[PDB]
Amino acid sequence: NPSNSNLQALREELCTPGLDQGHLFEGWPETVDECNERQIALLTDLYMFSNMYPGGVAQYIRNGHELLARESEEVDFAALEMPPLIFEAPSLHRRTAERTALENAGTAMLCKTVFVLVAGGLGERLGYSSIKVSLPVETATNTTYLAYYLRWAQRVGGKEVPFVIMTSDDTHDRTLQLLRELQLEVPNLHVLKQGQVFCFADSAAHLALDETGKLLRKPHGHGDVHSLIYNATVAQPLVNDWLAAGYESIVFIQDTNAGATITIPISLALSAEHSLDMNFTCIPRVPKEPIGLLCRTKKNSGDPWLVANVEYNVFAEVSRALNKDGFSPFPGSVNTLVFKLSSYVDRLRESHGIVPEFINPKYSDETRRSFKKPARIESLMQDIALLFSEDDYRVGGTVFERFSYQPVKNSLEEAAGLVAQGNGAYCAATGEAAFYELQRRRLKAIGLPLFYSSQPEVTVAKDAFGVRLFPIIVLDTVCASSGSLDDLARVFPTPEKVHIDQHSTLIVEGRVIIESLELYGALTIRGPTDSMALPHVVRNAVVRNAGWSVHAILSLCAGRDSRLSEVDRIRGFVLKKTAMAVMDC
Ligand SMILES: O=c1ccn([C@@H]2O[C@H](COP(=O)(O)OP(=O)(O)OP(=O)(O)O)[C@@H](O)[C@H]2O)c(=O)[nH]1
Repeated sequence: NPSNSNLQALREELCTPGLDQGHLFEGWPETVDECNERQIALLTDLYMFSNMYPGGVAQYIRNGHELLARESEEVDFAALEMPPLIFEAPSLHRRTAERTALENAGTAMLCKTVFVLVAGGLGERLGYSSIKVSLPVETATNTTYLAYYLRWAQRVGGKEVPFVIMTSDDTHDRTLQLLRELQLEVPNLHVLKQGQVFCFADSAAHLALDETGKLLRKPHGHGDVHSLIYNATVAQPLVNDWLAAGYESIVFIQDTNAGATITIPISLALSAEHSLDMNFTCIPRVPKEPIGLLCRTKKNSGDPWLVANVEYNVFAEVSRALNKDGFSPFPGSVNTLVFKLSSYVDRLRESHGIVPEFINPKYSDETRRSFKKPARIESLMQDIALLFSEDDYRVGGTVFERFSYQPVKNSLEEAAGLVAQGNGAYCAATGEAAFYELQRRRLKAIGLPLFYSSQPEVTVAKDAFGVRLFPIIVLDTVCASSGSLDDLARVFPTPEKVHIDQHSTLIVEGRVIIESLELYGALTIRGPTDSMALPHVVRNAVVRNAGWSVHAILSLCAGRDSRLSEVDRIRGFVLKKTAMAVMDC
């Protein structure tokens, strides 16, 4: 593509004061012609960066200088306080008139919602070699996070629901593989792959090389999602297609928080009720939490207030210097972002989806100033809130119960350490446990008589903590529709005649109505896969069998003829699916 002369001009340019990338061409011949294919390739790699980053590599270096100087300084705001527009959501396990109104209002709005899934990470930090959306939400059905989100979206928004997945070099191919393998048919899905950015070996922003001598690359952060969307087409801009088709909201979700399918309808309803352009999904936060705080900020004493997320580390540092006259006052943002689409698009078009950047290098020492590993510039998807002036827009937050926040983000060992400090585990074990409990709390809210012990049923991480799983009740999207309390009530029309023992397992797939049941064991009930077909009705059912059990993965663990996978090891237990009754037709 690019010319021999253009590559020469760029090389020369990069060697000028303020750029100083001479180290990249150490011992090269005078002109491009004389350069070998390998050298020609590196210059090409530098050159093509322009169609990936605003201003290309030259501006990247300049930005690096600015940010590196900036981050060497002390972060501080001239003003910081509670956001004006904070709204408390009613409990998810109480079927009050208010909860009902918000759920049904939000559910209608789901019909005009665009969904965006941010999925550019592996679960390595968890102990998981594959993509995080391939993690199961729970091992009873093994439904992946990916299918979980996609089927819900297609349920509430129909088959042609507009859906974006942002991937990366790490997750992209595998994401496409998973889509194919699960036979997911999503006509209006757009998979947008973020590009990695160059790295700085040092504080002078000298570009880093890898082991082969090629330019080193690292992720630019989830902030890329806005740029990717701004540049996506269907020759018509993606966002224009959405707008013209009548879509009115857009929501952004993380890769392993199943709670989003519960919070979203509520947030949508509240966004409409309080005319919110941007609505941060929040929870009350404990000061000892790697979660950001939603704050009304003012960077300089002359600026306007901005409503935006303030990262935990920053808020810590910020506080000690400028104190001016059991959770944090400010809400904790879980990064489920809800927008009025028209407002989002306006800001998008104005900024080209570019959001403020930062750099956060890891040093070898406090004093030696040397990097431990090459740094790169990053961006956060939530920082788009900075483009929404308080004069033109209403940016606020909705506060939910902490229980509705169920990320799978820590390894078993990390969770052990965390639990000891009295903090949340947020590992695969507690994620799975929380999902089962969530179903139970929702079901009880409509009158299902679920009596079960709160005692843990298995201990993980060398006996560090326990979780319980049973009773296990999982209804698919054809059965439970949107998951609203009203939708659940359709499955259980006369709840008081349904008696699910605390040790039982109930799996429901398809169009099923359960009127009366006594279950002591494991049961799967299957109905029509078509949401519009006549339902399989269960009445006067009695099922007794050995059902399922759970036990910890033993420390002894090693050995051939083994069936333990990473999925098992990252949660520290295994379901034994001993027996299972099936009711079809
Ligand atoms: O460059 C990135 C970084 C993060 N993310 C998205 O970050 C959410 C939170 O990302 P975090 O930054 O909070 O965690 P992480 O990336 O270290 O690990 P993952 O979450 O990727 O597993 C997930 O949606 C993650 O895929 C991206 O999509 N791209």
